[PDB]
Amino acid sequence: KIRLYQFLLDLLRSGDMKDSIWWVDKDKGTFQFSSKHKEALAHRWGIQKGNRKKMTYEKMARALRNYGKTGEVKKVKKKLTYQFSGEVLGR
DNA sequence: AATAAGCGGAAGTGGG
DNA sequence: TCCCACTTCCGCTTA
Ligand code: NA
Ligand code: NA
Repeated sequence: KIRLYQFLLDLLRSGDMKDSIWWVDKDKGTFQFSSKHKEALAHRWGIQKGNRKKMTYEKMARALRNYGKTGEVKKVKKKLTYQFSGEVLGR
């Protein structure tokens, strides 16, 4: 099954949830979630994964924080903003 | 207070 | 056995 960072990168490339997520600086790999429309994107992640419970942004962001140590995604000190690593972007 | 983003320890689930 | 890659739950902090 697809990994969360790849799910997000695929959405950003396809543009299918443009009102929920967007690039801030695609060259740097920085992206930002919609304050009002992030939950619809979280819901789609959980359904794609076939999880038992409804997915929420809180739980999705709990998973995102676990990438901080390995580096695929880092939190940026801006509201709802994160950054993919160069390695993730290159693939 | 009400709302919201952010945090992470701990334990549970999946598929190796 | 025991790690993967999250998921779920809970309590806390800051604005
Ligand atoms: Na967040
Ligand atoms: Na929030």
